[PDB]
Amino acid sequence: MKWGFRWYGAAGDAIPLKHIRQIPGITGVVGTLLNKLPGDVWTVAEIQALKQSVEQEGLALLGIESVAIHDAIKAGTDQRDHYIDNYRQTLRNLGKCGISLVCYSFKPIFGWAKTDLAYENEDGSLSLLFDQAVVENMQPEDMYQLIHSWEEERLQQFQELKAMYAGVTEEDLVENLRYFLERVIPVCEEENIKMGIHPDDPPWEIFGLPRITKNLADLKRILSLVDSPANGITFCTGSLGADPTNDLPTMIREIGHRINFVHFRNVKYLGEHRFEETAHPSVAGSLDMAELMQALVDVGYEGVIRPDHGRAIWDEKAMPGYGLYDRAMGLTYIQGLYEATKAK
Amino acid sequence: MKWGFRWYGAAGDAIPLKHIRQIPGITGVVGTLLNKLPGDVWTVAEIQALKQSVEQEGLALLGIESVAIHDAIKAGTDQRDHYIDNYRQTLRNLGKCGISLVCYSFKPIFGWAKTDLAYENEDGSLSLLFDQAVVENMQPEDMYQLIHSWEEERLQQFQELKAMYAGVTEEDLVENLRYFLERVIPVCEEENIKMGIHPDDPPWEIFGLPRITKNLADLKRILSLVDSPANGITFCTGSLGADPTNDLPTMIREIGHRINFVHFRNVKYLGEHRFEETAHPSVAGSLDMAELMQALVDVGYEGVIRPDHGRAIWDEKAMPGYGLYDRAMGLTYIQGLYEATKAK
Repeated sequence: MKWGFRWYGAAGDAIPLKHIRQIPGITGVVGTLLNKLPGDVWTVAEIQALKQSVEQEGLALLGIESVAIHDAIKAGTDQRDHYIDNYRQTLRNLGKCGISLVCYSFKPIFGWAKTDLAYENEDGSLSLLFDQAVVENMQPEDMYQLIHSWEEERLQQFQELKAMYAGVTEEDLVENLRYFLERVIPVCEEENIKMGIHPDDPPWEIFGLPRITKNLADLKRILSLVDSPANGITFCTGSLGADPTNDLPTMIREIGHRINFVHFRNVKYLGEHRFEETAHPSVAGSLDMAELMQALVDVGYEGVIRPDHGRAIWDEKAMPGYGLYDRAMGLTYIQGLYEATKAK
Repeated sequence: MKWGFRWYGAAGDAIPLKHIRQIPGITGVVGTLLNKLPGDVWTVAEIQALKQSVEQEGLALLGIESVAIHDAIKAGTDQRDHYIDNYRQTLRNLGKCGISLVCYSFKPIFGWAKTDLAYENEDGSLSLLFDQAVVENMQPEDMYQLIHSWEEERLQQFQELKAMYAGVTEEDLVENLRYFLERVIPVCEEENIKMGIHPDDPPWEIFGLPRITKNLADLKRILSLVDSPANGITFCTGSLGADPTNDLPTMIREIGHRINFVHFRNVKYLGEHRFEETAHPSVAGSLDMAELMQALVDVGYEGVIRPDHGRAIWDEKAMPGYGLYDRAMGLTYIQGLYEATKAK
């Protein structure tokens, strides 16, 4: 079990690396060149740089996340062939630098959605909240404006993608992910890398925009596109946990053999279709974590795992779910779960 | 299981209470009026004040620690009768304010000993270290000077104590605690309070000075003095852990029914009789925390529990062990072990 911890590298991440390496148990981190944009090619030079700054503080670079999934490959445009080629190229670069894990997501226009991104709790901490009620009475562009902070120089940025993905049905997207996998997975194996796709949060349709990975249904389907251990899935218990109809345990046991990454974060049901992020321990939220930790051992999972967004606590300037405190605190609780559970 | 956390109240403790209450899982804290000196009487006014400042931040006052164990009661002087009376008096005050737990220690001259109180680790964190080799080549007074930071005044101060306990032996000291225990235990049962004697650290003799509360053999002798639940023993797995001869888990199963308080701390051996403090998780120490938590469940211990000393991390100014960080990082770890353990 490689205890990981997301890090934005020596840039923007106000979290020094000499501090993360002081977390008890950490085995490494999961980085991502925030410079490059969707579609760019990651040069061995940049990858080597990142990996180095990490190993300097005696931390291993467990895998890179935020990857370049250009809208072309997703929508199904024609330029996708050039981007799927620039993607397989970086894939060769990552393998050349030893990287073996890549996390990615096939989401349409919104990489993430949240109505209230500063919800205060009883303990006086801030959290990200998503209320379906608010998503209804709000225009699709407003969400864009929100997750990208009057910005008119970005208005067309959204109005274009909308007109682009317009017409792309659910099954169409699955097919575009097929084309993508069929041309990136093969090289993954050559370079010896496992790709892990990030589920949708929330795990349900919003703004009539079709999303595939949101339940054991699609998950199973994702694995079918290309039957290969390289075509795996990261497990963000939180993201999927947001939908109470999603039996997290069974799932892990159902498709655990294909989990290459895992975001062990807890969520709280502050209402019907509305919910929030909270502390890792079960008492804090609505997800029985112990049970979840038991299900991972069952599938014999021993890969990289990292706590996900938590809360903005202890008077930190950082936006909730991006600071060191609650995340690091979360990283020790799960090891406590693991240890004991594994002690059987 | 009441998840506790030591707090020095709104004084000296640079750790705001609104921050501790943000630790996931905390159910309360364990305070102590740092104002009063050995032998003083705690007035309901002061106790009520403390309890209040705690409940203000929605935290419960699980119990008070640092208590007034005047050298008179310990050495066996004559003024002990007046102090054992001022002690039973505060005991009445604590009961009047709802307090039900009191931690105390029957140590001679040194309340704690450490040779290097700024030991740097690989991860770049500071820790408290105790090397028996250094304790040998150093004068008894030097330790005093050390744990009380060259004053000629302190010299006499120590020189006095030395003469005060000159001639006192283990069994000699056992009676002094007996005496005291026979006049404090009955008051505890009436006020509805439980006590927990603290084990020495290191759990062995230093500078010739006698010490009882060190190994299992004596631990039983403590309970023996006055067979009653109020006569309990605060299990500090860290101290008892320094001596590899102490079968931590076994003694928990033996005198476990009488444990009224527990400090889940971990120690990392670094030589013969030289150890240091480290992160709570087994991977960063030498004690099997998973196994220890287990033993606590077998006995059915669901009382107050708090992580103890940790390390100086993240460039925290606080002295290693007294900070907020590494201590919370553990309070969520031990919770994992428990949840994971009870999970069957």
